Amino acid sequence: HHWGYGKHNGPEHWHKDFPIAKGERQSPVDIDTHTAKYDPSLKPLSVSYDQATSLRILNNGHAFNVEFDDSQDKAVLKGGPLDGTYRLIQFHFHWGSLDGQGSEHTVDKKKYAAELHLVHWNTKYGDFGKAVQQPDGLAVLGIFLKVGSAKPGLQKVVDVLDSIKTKGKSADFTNFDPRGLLPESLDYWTYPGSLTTPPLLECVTWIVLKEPISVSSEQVLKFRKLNFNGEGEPEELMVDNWRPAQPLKNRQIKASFK
Ligand SMILES: Cc1c(C)c2c(c(C)c1O)CC[C@](C)(COc1ccc(C[C@H]3SC(=O)NC3=O)cc1)O2
Ligand SMILES: [Zn+2]
Repeated sequence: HHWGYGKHNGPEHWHKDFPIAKGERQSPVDIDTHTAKYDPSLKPLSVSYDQATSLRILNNGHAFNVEFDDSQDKAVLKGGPLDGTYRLIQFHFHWGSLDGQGSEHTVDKKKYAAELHLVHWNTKYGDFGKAVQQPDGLAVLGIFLKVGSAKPGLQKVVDVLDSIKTKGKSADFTNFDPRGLLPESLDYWTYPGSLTTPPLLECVTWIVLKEPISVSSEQVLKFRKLNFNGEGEPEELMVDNWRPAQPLKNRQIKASFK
């Protein structure tokens, strides 16, 4: 009986195995656009993905992860609210059963169809496992997806999903360029938070882009054909793999823009 997104093991249950679920800096949150503070001291984000080396795509039973070589400074996030250099290790999505839900963060209580997370770790901690134990260990760049025109840079991801339908399946996934998933603007909100899945560690500086990307209905429909289950288990469609908004508590969301 392990955690997941069902009635019996979903987000409302996670606190029993992971009591920090009720902690002081949990993610995601609702971004109240009118109460976010413009912070003119916030620097532009520096996204350096020109040398990114994708390796593999994995269905881990919760989402699919596109994994990168993080053994060198190849794909790094710097600037914005960050001190030092954060190395890209993986990206994944959260999405809904319907276009009207799927994102983890909300904007004035608006849910997007999906949310992309680009996960980076602070190089001063040496390895991802050490970074997650630190309050400034991770930087996650979150990007909303809305349904409209196709995202050409997403199609290579969509097209490999048939090969990783079930939990524990992986496929080679080299030469994928994550710059093709970015919107035009790097305007962002930022706040201190957590992993949005168990173990829910409070180690993340969240950077959520204001501008969504558009994906086609056909692209997100292919996400919804994935399975939570393993091969030869009863089929459970991988949909609604999002944690709902958690209390903001004693935090202030800062905007990079007016
Ligand atoms: C004891 C121990 C723990 C608890 C440990 C790790 C190691 C090496 C450990 O020895 C590393 C990964 C991990 C198992 C958890 O790391 C994760 C990082 C990110 C995620 C994805 C979350 S965060 C996000 O933006 N959205 C997600 O779904 C899940 C797990 O934590
Ligand atoms: Zn995530």
